[PDB]
Amino acid sequence: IEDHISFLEKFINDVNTLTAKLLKDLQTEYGISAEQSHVLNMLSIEALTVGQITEKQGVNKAAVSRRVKKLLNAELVKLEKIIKLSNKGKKYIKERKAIMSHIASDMTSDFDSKEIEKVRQVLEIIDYRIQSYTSKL
Amino acid sequence: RRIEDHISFLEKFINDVNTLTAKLLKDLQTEYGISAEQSHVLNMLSIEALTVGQITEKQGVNKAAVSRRVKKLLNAELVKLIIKLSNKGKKYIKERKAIMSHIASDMTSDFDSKEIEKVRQVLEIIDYRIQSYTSKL
Ligand SMILES: CC1(C)S[C@@H]2[C@H](NC(=O)Cc3ccccc3)C(=O)N2[C@H]1C(=O)O
Ligand SMILES: CC1(C)S[C@@H]2[C@H](NC(=O)Cc3ccccc3)C(=O)N2[C@H]1C(=O)O
Ligand SMILES: C[As](C)(=O)[O-]
Repeated sequence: IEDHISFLEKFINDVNTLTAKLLKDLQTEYGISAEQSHVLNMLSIEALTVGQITEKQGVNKAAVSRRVKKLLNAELVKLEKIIKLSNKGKKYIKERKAIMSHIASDMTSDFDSKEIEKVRQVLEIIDYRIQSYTSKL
Repeated sequence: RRIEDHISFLEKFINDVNTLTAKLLKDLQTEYGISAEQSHVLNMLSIEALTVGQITEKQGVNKAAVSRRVKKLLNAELVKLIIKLSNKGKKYIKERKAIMSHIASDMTSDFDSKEIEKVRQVLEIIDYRIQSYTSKL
């Protein structure tokens, strides 16, 4: 009931650890922090204003702008002004998706699609509200 | 790509949760004189008293980093060197649970506890498989 909150934190921590482990080599090849790598994955989902990314990243606006500016200096991201992945940022994300999808489908292979669907619906509602809350104060 | 769609959504969901949390806890962190990342090491330590190496490979980050955050926490007296929490660190974690609890609660008080629980059940196995996978590396 609050232990649900604790569990979600444990789960997130573990996902993050797994990702950090599965993406170790790749992020070195590109010389990118998980911090930087995260924004690309973020932009991989859809384009974004530079002001919009600040809102969907939460921490200091200044921290996020520097990271975006840093991904521009590396030419992994490009302009319109909107911010989108460069052809190079795109190749990185394909390799990232390649790995993540590989293990992800290994881990859910005994799951019937309809079990995952219903679980995904409930999380979407929660993702929705999370975003609305985030939108307000 | 069916699954690949589920990872993207999962990636977006986790980023949204982290963004909310950061916004929700910014003042408490500031009141205790710490940064988000320091507060993170603190929540982990609430899970259990871990040593330096443990917190480094878990979060999956470089050398100086973790140690640096831990030196700052021990100078702020929120930790007790192993590395454990202190009455003041324990107080912070408590204040954080309360905030996260009211918020999680008011964002899920219309759900079926049977609905929340089949969801928790599916995620616990995925956490369990993530965890057993991370052992292999
Ligand atoms: C506003 C920020 C969140 S962003 C600013 C800067 N960010 C960096 O990453 C420092 C840096 C610059 C170039 C290369 C490496 C690191 C730095 O450090 N930063 C933060 C601050 O001082 O409040
Ligand atoms: C790998 C991380 C643990 S670092 C990023 C940020 N870190 C934090 O410490 C935020 C935080 C605030 C309060 C309690 C826990 C974590 C946060 O949230 N984080 C995870 C991420 O998605 O990268
Ligand atoms: C101009 As480009 C880095 O999107 O091929």
